[PDB]
Parts: sequence; structure tokens; C-alpha cells
Amino acid sequence: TVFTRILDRLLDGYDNRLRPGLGERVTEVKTDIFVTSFGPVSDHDMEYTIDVFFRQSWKDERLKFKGPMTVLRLNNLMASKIWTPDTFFHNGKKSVAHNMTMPNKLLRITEDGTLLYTMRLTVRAECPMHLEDFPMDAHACPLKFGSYAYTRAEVVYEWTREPARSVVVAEDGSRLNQYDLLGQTVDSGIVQSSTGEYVVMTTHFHLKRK
Amino acid sequence: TVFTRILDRLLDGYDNRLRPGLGERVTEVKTDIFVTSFGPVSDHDMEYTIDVFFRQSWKDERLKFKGPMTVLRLNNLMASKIWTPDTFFHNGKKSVAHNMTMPNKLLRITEDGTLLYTMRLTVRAECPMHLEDFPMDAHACPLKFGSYAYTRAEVVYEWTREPARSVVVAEDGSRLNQYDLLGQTVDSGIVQSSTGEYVVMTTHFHLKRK
Amino acid sequence: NMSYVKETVDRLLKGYDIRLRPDFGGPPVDVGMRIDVASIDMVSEVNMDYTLTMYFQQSWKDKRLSYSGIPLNLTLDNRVADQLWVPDTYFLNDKKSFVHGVTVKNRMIRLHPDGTVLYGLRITTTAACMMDLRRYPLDEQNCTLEIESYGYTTDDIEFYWNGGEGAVTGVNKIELPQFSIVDYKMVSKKVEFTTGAYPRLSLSFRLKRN
Amino acid sequence: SYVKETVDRLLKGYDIRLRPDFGGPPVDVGMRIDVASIDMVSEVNMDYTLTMYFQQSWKDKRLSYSGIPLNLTLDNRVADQLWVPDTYFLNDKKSFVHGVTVKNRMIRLHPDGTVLYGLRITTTAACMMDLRRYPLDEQNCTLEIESYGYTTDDIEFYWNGGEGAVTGVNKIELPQFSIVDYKMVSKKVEFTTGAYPRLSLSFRLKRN
Amino acid sequence: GDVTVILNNLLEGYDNKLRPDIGVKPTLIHTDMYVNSIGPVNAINMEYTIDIFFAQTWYDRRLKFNSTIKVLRLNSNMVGKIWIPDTFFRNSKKADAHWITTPNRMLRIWNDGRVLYTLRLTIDAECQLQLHNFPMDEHSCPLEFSSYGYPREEIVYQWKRSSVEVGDTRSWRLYQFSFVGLRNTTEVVKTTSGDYVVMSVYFDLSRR
Ligand SMILES: *[C@@H]1O[C@H](CO)[C@@H](O[C@@H]2O[C@H](CO)[C@@H](O[C@@H]3O[C@H](CO[C@H]4O[C@H](CO)[C@@H](O)[C@H](O[C@H]5O[C@H](CO)[C@@H](O)[C@H](O)[C@@H]5O)[C@@H]4O)[C@@H](O)[C@H](O[C@H]4O[C@H](CO)[C@@H](O)[C@H](O)[C@@H]4O[C@H]4O[C@H](CO)[C@@H](O)[C@H](O)[C@@H]4O)[C@@H]3O)[C@H](O)[C@H]2NC(C)=O)[C@H](O)[C@H]1NC(C)=O
Ligand SMILES: *[C@@H]1O[C@H](CO)[C@@H](O[C@@H]2O[C@H](CO)[C@@H](O[C@@H]3O[C@H](CO)[C@@H](O)[C@H](O[C@H]4O[C@H](CO)[C@@H](O)[C@H](O)[C@@H]4O)[C@@H]3O)[C@H](O)[C@H]2NC(C)=O)[C@H](O)[C@H]1NC(C)=O
Ligand SMILES: *[C@@H]1O[C@H](CO)[C@@H](O[C@@H]2O[C@H](CO)[C@@H](O[C@@H]3O[C@H](CO)[C@@H](O)[C@H](O)[C@@H]3O)[C@H](O)[C@H]2NC(C)=O)[C@H](O)[C@H]1NC(C)=O
Ligand SMILES: *[C@@H]1O[C@H](CO)[C@@H](O[C@@H]2O[C@H](CO)[C@@H](O[C@@H]3O[C@H](CO)[C@@H](O)[C@H](O)[C@@H]3O)[C@H](O)[C@H]2NC(C)=O)[C@H](O)[C@H]1NC(C)=O
Ligand SMILES: *[C@@H]1O[C@H](CO)[C@@H](O[C@@H]2O[C@H](CO)[C@@H](O)[C@H](O)[C@H]2NC(C)=O)[C@H](O)[C@H]1NC(C)=O
Ligand SMILES: *[C@@H]1O[C@H](CO)[C@@H](O[C@@H]2O[C@H](CO)[C@@H](O)[C@H](O)[C@H]2NC(C)=O)[C@H](O)[C@H]1NC(C)=O
Repeated sequence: TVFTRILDRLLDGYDNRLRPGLGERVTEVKTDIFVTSFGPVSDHDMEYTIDVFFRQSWKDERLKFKGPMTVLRLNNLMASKIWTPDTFFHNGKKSVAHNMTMPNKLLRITEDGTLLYTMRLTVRAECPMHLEDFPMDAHACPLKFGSYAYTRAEVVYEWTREPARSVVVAEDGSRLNQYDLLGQTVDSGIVQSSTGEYVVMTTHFHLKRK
Repeated sequence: TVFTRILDRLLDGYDNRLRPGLGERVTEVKTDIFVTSFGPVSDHDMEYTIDVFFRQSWKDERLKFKGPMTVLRLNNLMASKIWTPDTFFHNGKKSVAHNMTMPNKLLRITEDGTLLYTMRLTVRAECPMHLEDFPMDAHACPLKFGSYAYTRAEVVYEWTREPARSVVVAEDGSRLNQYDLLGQTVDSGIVQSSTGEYVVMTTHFHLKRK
Repeated sequence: NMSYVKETVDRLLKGYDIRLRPDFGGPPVDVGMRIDVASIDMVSEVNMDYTLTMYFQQSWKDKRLSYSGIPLNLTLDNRVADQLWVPDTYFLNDKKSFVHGVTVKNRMIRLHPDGTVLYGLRITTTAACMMDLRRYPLDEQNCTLEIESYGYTTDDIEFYWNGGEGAVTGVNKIELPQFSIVDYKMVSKKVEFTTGAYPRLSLSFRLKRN
Repeated sequence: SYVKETVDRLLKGYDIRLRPDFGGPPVDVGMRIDVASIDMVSEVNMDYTLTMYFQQSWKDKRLSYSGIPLNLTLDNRVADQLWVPDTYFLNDKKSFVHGVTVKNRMIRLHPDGTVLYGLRITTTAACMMDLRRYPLDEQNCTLEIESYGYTTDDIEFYWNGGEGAVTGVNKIELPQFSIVDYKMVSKKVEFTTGAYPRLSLSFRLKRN
Repeated sequence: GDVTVILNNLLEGYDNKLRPDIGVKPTLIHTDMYVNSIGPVNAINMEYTIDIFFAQTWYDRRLKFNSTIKVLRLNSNMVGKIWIPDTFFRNSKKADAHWITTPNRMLRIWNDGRVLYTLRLTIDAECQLQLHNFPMDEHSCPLEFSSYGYPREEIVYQWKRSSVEVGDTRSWRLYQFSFVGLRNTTEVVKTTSGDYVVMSVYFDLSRR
């Protein structure tokens, strides 16, 4: 009743096509990843599988409000009417967005203006290994991701928590048959292409056979 | 020139989500099929392929008209607006409603109010198979179908012709390679569901391994 | 009279906010699961998964969809499900899932004069099952199926089994070619994450290798 | 400038849900297929995979324009705003229009009215295989091109060009089979609902 | 909201259905790709898969805006509102774009009217292993593209850099053969619909 008047106000003058602060500050996207189940590593295809709750958060100065509630747990139909980052996995092969009774998305707009847009995904990506030591080896499967259409001067990715404590694997989340997930290591990074210097969040999964 | 103006007279005031006769007599849908081919049986996962022309007919008195043409042979884009029933196959575990250039659906509105509506399907229905006699098999694979959301007090399925003649297989079309089609057998039952009571059109196909 | 019904159906959809859950900003609304298991389709010890087809039914009492004149349990078309609020219930251990689209999308919208919305889905889930291959003739699995909301904390909605033990129907009518159902058990559970706490209904059952 | 308002008036008041010459003569639809590949003639599944440039040309009096002495090749997002025939394939199992960058679909109008249509379709078509002679047998797997909801009192099919309506077949090389001959067949097919026109393109497959 | 003013003003009176130089110029398009990976050459289906970043560059005189910002960077939301040329890979079995997490479509608009547009595309093309010598393999593996509807009078593809124009990556991209270099051509292929420019890209490989 009252909240419909709020949400009908927050789209007058709003534009999908513009990041928050165009011609201004860069936008800082706080990326969090919760690994639901690290799936089976396909050795002949040379690619692994991982199920993630790919979280990301940023501040928009156009979605502020002074309603009775602080956080409005809205629906995923709302998220197609606000700006979202264009993150993509640089080594991803066949990444499916999980669609169900509703699409598995989320949007919790806050009276501060900060957002929270998480997605349930299955991204499969390249993990090149060296079979010089075939029965017993350990190598790191990379998971790189970053923006597609926005350079480092438009968007800048960050980690939500500390980088040692951002990517979280689940307790029971291991669909592995041959290997042992033991630890992960992230860093930031800049990969320059023919357009510009894009920021790339690299995540390695160190794992060894049995 | 004229026929554009008469389709809008039938669709203005017509509600796309109300069956003909809500609070009135029960909608009588008349079902016909035409088995274009009986596809190859699968002894591994106990299923079979079948592609039919699945015909339906019911009287929508809200769509009667007076024009120069006797019947109106219209596109599938018209059929998205008119109420059509939700006829699902109880044995179908994967099905393809075929579309090639348009969706393969014809809607022929007669002058009286009745209307024919059929679609070219493919049903991967499953057989509960008895393999006690694996070289000398004699099966009867069902093709149950009925409404999904509408009760027996809301829609009732009937066969168009006599029920022994209301199922037709093509004379030169069957993709069986290990079995052969002895003949068809229909039945009409009622499934007592947790939601309500539903009419169920059952169709059997009698097979024997060569 | 069908003209009185369309005036009420248009009245329920004029002023409706699809992006707001019912009693938004107040007490959580209870959504009750109802599962009618059609079949266990393809359980496989190669990909660590099993294929489940079922009738996922769910009911919730919402305030905005109430009427006084019609004594009927108003069953609308399934395209009204694209016009109303439905929960974003997902299955956490799925690998590939789909709603059956044989004739229409197999959805049920059954309104009530009270305000109870009944929502059905014939969905086929390829859920993952971590199977212990310690001893092969006596496998004795426990393959789960986890119902959980995505974008709503436990103070936004809450789950329960609609009927206690009788919410799960049809598991005794399953005939697997190599397995036998000896027990199935429904578990209600609350699970917290960094984002919030989430309700979790668990449908689990034991298999046996012959 | 001037061209944009002529395209906008061809789409103003246009009723998609009625065919050309509705309530009158049958609209004449001519077809042409450029065969791209015979990819996977599977002997187990008894099917063959065909990639083809499916082309349709019909006369439409509602889409004629006076000036502009050129052909208006429009974007592919106009075909859902125009009438196209509901041509299916009778023996398909899996098929799709290619979506390489956008959907591969051609609309080329003409100043007289002859709408030209095009698609790039990969069709997994099934065919009967006689495995009596297990080597060196000819298969004769066909492709029945038929419309769904238009009786011969509403449409007419023909191979546009006669014998030169199917090109690119002689440039195909298969590793196991070999294209020995192809032929085009026009007929009428009666059902319970009506009488529908059918084009049939055959491929005899002399296995090496 | 100052960019919202000049972005909305490029949208009224703009038809998505017409190419920019609809009567005057052949609407030349500059193109290039970044070869991100070349997957396994299976060669039983005569198929190799390749991941590229396929970019396009053309001048739309309807998109000139006055110099307030030099170039505005757009997301994947304004590609459907602007004329985008059709481009299809001629030898592709299944060329599927990447749609995950608000799809991979990049769009830039300068005040000159120049439009930069790119895609992330995975392909699987046609390449025979040329099995005269099975240990001593050689291969060509073409990758060619054209417009499906617009002929050489209405569209012209051209490389940016003369005779190479194609980048590459670190050669650890799952190639069981020896990737030894690039070469590209430009061909006018006569079809029935018209004459089309064909931009072949060759990936020379050999088994070792
Ligand atoms: C037989 O029937 C089936 C089922 O009905 C048809 O399949 C559907 O076809 C339609 C028409 O093409 C598709 O709709 C369009 O989809 C575009 C992308 O959708 C993606 O959806 C999910 C992820 O969200 C992916 O899984 C999909 O991938 C599948 O489809 C591709 C297609 O080639 C396959 O190759 C794959 O293998 C997958 O199977 C899709 O990638 C979508 O962008 C588009 O929506 C825009 O355009 C329409 C009209 O213009 C408007 O809804 C709207 O304007 C959208 O534009 C917004 O977004 C764009 C983004 O760029 C902006 O530019 C705009 O400004 C605006 O903001 C449209 O919805 C549908 O996805 C597809 N479904 C499936 C399951 O395949 C067959 O085509 C049909 N066959 C026939 C008729 O021959
Ligand atoms: C993921 O799952 C969601 C389920 O919530 C699904 O969203 C739905 O998608 C369909 C399209 O596939 C939407 O239906 C559209 O709704 C608009 C509303 O005005 C209609 O105008 C559209 O009509 C078009 O198609 C009609 C077909 O009969 C024709 O009349 C005509 O050609 C129109 O162009 C269309 O029906 C539906 O609204 C959403 N539901 C939501 C967003 O809640 C989504 O598509 C799934 N994604 C996948 C499968 O990739
Ligand atoms: C398959 O395994 C799962 C977990 O390994 C079993 O689920 C467990 O079921 C028990 C029995 O109900 C649960 O214990 C009780 O739960 C209730 C309701 O949550 C609570 O009130 C009790 O205090 C007690 O904790 C247990 O929580 C549950 N485990 C999980 C993780 O949910 C399941 O029963 C097994 N399948 C079969 C067929 O036995
Ligand atoms: C084997 O392939 C041949 C062609 O390669 C096809 O035979 C065709 O079969 C159709 C229908 O079975 C027939 O076409 C007829 O053509 C006459 C004119 O010649 C026409 O008046 C009829 O109405 C009918 O359409 C004919 O037998 C033959 N046609 C041609 C041109 O060869 C078919 O695909 C396969 N035939 C068999 C017997 O397996
Ligand atoms: C309309 O729906 C209501 C709600 O399900 C039905 O009321 C139930 O009827 C069953 C009879 O099978 C009783 O066992 C339940 O106790 C009733 N529940 C409630 C809350 O009343 C009602 O029968 C339906 N009426 C019609 C005409 O369909
Ligand atoms: C527009 O398309 C029409 C239809 O094909 C063209 O008309 C024919 O063109 C071919 C080859 O150019 C020739 O047979 C004749 O020139 C035309 N035939 C007839 C019967 O008129 C027309 O040339 C095209 N217009 C342009 C500018 O290319």
C-alpha cells in the first residue's frame, strides 16, 4: 500500500543504461562467492564445475528512500529494472543461470542506497593441467571474472570481506571423485585488451589427487 | 479490410483466462489424435517416442460471429489470446511442441462458436515394462492425458468420433525396428487427485517383439 | 454470469504489486509444500545424480486476492501465474530442471474466496546425490531433495509440509528397475548464511541396490 | 528520410492474423533450398542432419510501395510483425533457426509486393532405413516440406526455379555415403482436417 | 541525468529496421576478433570449437550527438534499440553467444557516429583433417562470415588492419595440434539472394 508509492517514485528519472555516478566516481562492486558444491573435474574435457552463490554489492545514489523499513527484500523482477554489473567469467565455457519457479536472483535495496544482488549459478571453466606427472599431481584451477563493457575507469571490483575470507566453500560441498579440494587463493589483477585495462578477479582452487 | 474489424469485435470484452461457461455448463473438449509415426521403443529406460497431430474442439459461445466467410482459418498468434485447455500427458517425461517457422498450431473458428485447435507434438512417454519374457515381449504402452488445473466439474474430455475410430495411426508411418504395432485401445477414467477429480483419456498401444 | 466474474478478476489485478510479497513489512506468510512424486526417472552412478519428476504444489494465504460474490474456487489460466506473486522456491542440489511445456506450461492457478492461492508445477529435477560406493551389492543410498526459498529470510516467509506426512504422495507407487524404496522422510530445517536465515524443507529417501 | 515513413505506413494497420488475399484466391508461395551439409547420417538412430538456407517468396499486396527504386532488406525483427507461412517439416526431430549473432532470418521487400523470406535451419530429420543389404545400399531419405494450418484453398506451393530450385547438393562430400541423385516432388496430402500441399526433397545415398 | 538527455534524444525518430546509409552508401563495417581459445579438433564430425571476442565497427549518421561527452560507454541494454548488422558464421554448426550474468554485449558511441560493438561467441566450424597422411596431418580450418540479408551493395565487411587484423592469446588453449599462424581473405560469393562479401579466417594446424 505504502511501499508501492515508494517503488513508483524510485523509477521516475531512473535510467537502466547508466552506472551510478557517470561522469563522476567509479563504482565499487564488493564481490562475494559462496561455493555451494565444487563439482566434478572433467579431465578429458579439461574443465571443472562449480556451483556458486555469486554475491555482489554496490552503492547507487538514485535508489535512496526514507521509508519505514531499512532493507526492502524485493523480487528478482525488480532487478531487471535497475543497473546491474556485467560480470562474466573470462574462462567460463557453459555457464547456466539457474531458473526455477522464479529465477534464482535477489535484490535487497537499502535506504542507504547500497544494493545486494546475488545469483545461483553453475559456471564451468577451463582448468589446464600438465600430465607430465600423471598419477600424482597438484594444480590450480583458475576462476577469473570481471566486467565486459566497463573499464577500470568506470567500474572497479573489490572483495566484500578480506580476500583470504571472501570465497567460501561449503562444508558438504564437494562433488569430487578423484581430487581433493584443499585450499583457494585469490588476488586482484588487470588484464588489458584491445579496448582498455579491465580489472580481473582471479581465483585459484588448489587441489591434488587421491 | 473487413475481417480485421470483425476479429476485434470478438476479442474486445473477451477475457483470455476464463473458460466458456464459468458458473454455467461444463466445457466439453472433444479430443482427436493422428499418430503420424510411432517412434522407436527404448528398452533401456522404458519409454517410447510418438509424434501426433493432437486435435481439440470445444464450443466458445463468446466467439460466435456473422460474416461472409463460413469458418475463419487463423494463425497460431490468434490462438495465444483465446482460452485453450491445459492438456498434459501423464506419461510424458519430455515433450517438444514443434515450431519451425511459426508454432505448428492451427486455430479454425467456426461460425457457431465451436473451434478446432490442434498442434504437432512429440511425446517421450514411458512404458512400465515387464521383462520376465524378454525374447517374447507383449506390451501395452499407455498414453494417458487430461487437464491439469480444471476439475471434472469444469472441463470434460471426450473423443470426437467413435472411440474405437477416434485414434488413427498413419498407414505407412511407424519408426519401430524391434517391435510391431498390433493395434490401439482407448479408455476413459477418473483419477482421484489431492487437488480434485480429473477426467483422464487413456490410449494403449499393443506391441510384440519381432 | 461471466460478465460479473471478469469485473472481479480485473479488480484483483488493478492495484496489484507483483514485486511485493503479501503482508510486506509485517508478519511472515506461511507457504506449504505439497509434493506428488510421479517417478524416479534415471538414477545414475556415473554422474552422481538422479532424475525426479513430481507435482510441486504450494499454497499460501494472501490478502489482496479475495472476493465475495463468487462461491466458486476460481481456477484461472496459467498465464495469471506470470501476473501474480509466487515464491522463489529453488532446489539447492539440482543440476538441470525444467517445467514441462507439452501443450502449455503445466501451472495451476486456483484462487479461493478466502484468499488462498494454490500453485502447481509439473517439474522434472535432475538432483545430485552423493553416493557412497564403498560396497557395491549393498549400496543403501540416501538421496535428498532440498526445498528452500532464495530471496526471503525466515521473517519474510516460512515453510511447512501441507499435511504433515501426507504432503508427499506417490512414492509407494514407484517401480524402479534396479532399486527399491524402503523409506522416505520429510525434514523441516532452518539454515543460515551470510545473507540471512532460510527455511529448508528436505525430502529424502533411501534406495537399495538389488 | 522518406524511406522511414513508407516502412512505417506498410506496418500501420497491418493485420498479421490474416493471410494475403484472405477470403479470396490462394496466396502463391514459392520455395528454394540451398543445401549446406548432410552432417550426421546416423545408421543407429535412422536420421540425418541437414543444414539448409530455407527460402520463401510470396506475393503480398499489402506491402507494396510506389517510389524508392530499390529493394528494402529490413531487419529480422520485422518478421514477427509480418505474415509468414506456417511451413513445418513432417519428419523433423530436432530443429532450430541459427542465432549466431542475431537470429538468421531475412526479410527483403520489393516495390511490387513480393516478400522474400529466408532462414538458416539445421534439421535433424528421420528417415526409414532398410538394412537388408548392410553394405552398398541406397537409402532415399526425404524431407517433407508441408504447411500446417492452410488448406490448398488458402495456399499453393511450388519449387521456385523448377529443377534449379535446389542448389549446393553437388558440393557436399560425406565420408561414408555419397550423393548419387536428388529429385523434387510436389503433391497434395489429405488429412481429416483438410488437404495440405507437400513438397518433398529426396536424397539417394549410395554408400561406398 | 545529463547523459540521459542526449541518450534519449538519439532514440526518437530512430528506426531499428533500417540500415543507416539505406540508399547512398554501401555501409562499410570494420571488424576484428580476439581468439580467446581454440578447442579440440575432433575431426570425426569435422568440427573444432573456438572462443572469440568478435568486434564490429560502423558509422551511423543518425547517432551523431553534439560534443558533451567524447564517447559514452553502454551496457547490453541499448543493443536492441540500435541497428545492429546481421552476421552469421557460414561454417558454424552451433554458434552460441554467451548470455550469463547480463550478457556479453559491449557498445560504444562516439560523437562522430562511430559505433563499436562486440560479442563473446563460441563456435564450432567445419574442418576436415585431410587424412591422406594420418600421422603427418595438415589442416586449414576456415572461419568465414557474412551478412545473411544484406548483399555487397548494401553491406561491406573490411578488416581494420591490412591482411592480419586478428589477435591471439597464450597458446595453452587445449589444442592437440600445432597452431602455426593466421591468414585471412575476402571473397564475393554469388548466391540466389544476391552477392555477399565473405571474410574467411584461417587457422593453420598440424598434428605432431
Ligand atoms: C520455438 O519456441 C521456443 C520457445 O518459445 C523459442 O525459443 C525462444 O525464442 C525467443 C525468440 O528468440 C527467445 O527470446 C529472446 O531471448 C533473448 C535471449 O534470451 C536468453 O535467455 C536465456 C538467458 O536469459 C538463455 O538461456 C537463452 O539461450 C537460449 O536461446 C538461444 C537462442 O539462440 C539458444 O541458442 C540457446 O542454446 C538457448 O537455448 C537466451 O540466450 C532475449 O534477449 C530477447 O529479449 C529481448 O528482445 C525481446 C523483443 O525484442 C524483448 O523481450 C526485449 O526487448 C529483450 O530486449 C531487452 O534485452 C536486450 C538484451 O540485449 C536489450 O538489447 C533490450 O534493449 C531490452 O532491454 C528474447 O526474449 C527465447 O529466449 C527462446 N527460449 C528458449 C528456451 O530458447 C524458439 O525461438 C522457437 N523457434 C522458432 C520460432 O523458430
Ligand atoms: C526464467 O523463468 C521465468 C519465469 O518467471 C521466465 O519469465 C517469463 O518469461 C516469459 C517469456 O518466456 C514472459 O512472458 C512474456 O510476458 C509478456 C508480458 O507482457 C508478454 O507480452 C510476452 O508475450 C510475447 O509472447 C506471447 C506468447 O504467447 C505472444 O503473445 C507475443 O509474441 C509476445 O511477444 C510473453 O508472453 C513472462 O512474463 C516471464 N515471467 C516473469 C518475468 O515473471 C523466463 O523467461 C525464464 N527464462 C528462461 C527460460 O530463459
Ligand atoms: C538422509 O540423511 C538426512 C541427513 O543425513 C536425514 O535427515 C535427518 O532426519 C532426522 C530425522 O527427522 C532429523 O533429526 C530430527 O529433525 C527434526 C526436524 O528437523 C528435529 O525436530 C529433531 O530434533 C531432530 O533433529 C535430522 O535433522 C535430519 N538431518 C538434516 C541434515 O536435515 C534423513 O532422514 C535421511 N533419509 C532417510 C530416509 O532417513
Ligand atoms: C525415392 O526417391 C525418389 C526420387 O529420388 C522419390 O520418388 C518419388 O516419389 C513420389 C511419391 O512417392 C512420386 O512423385 C510423383 O511424381 C509425379 C510426376 O512424376 C506426380 O504427378 C505425382 O503426383 C507424384 O508426386 C514419384 O514416385 C517419385 N517422383 C520422382 C520425381 O522421382 C522418393 O523420394 C523415393 N521413392 C520410392 C519409391 O522410394
Ligand atoms: C473450494 O476449496 C476449499 C478449500 O480447499 C474446499 O474446502 C475444503 O473441502 C474439503 C472437501 O474435500 C474439506 O476436506 C476441507 O476441510 C475444506 N477446507 C476448508 C478450508 O474449507 C471446498 O470444498 C472447495 N469447494 C468447491 C465447490 O470446490
Ligand atoms: C530487387 O529484387 C528484384 C527481384 O529479384 C530484382 O528484379 C530482378 O532482378 C534480377 C537480377 O537483378 C533480374 O532477373 C531482373 O533484373 C529482375 N527481374 C524481373 C522479372 O524484374 C531487382 O533487380 C532488385 N533490385 C535491385 C536494385 O537489385
